[PDB]
Amino acid sequence: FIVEDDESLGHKELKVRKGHIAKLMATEYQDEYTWSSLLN
Amino acid sequence: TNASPFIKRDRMRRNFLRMR
Repeated sequence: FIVEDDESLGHKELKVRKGHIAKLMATEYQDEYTWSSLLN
Repeated sequence: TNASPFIKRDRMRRNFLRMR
């Protein structure tokens, strides 16, 4: 998991957020993200 | 505390169905 040191919200944070993993959940229960489509 | 001994998934799916 990548991390940017700087942050407008402050201290330090990993870049990925709740919305991305929500989209992953949606694509899994679709039954258009992939692992590669998160990599790009 | 709740301490999370067990978890749920499709309920949170439906929560995001209402969130989106």
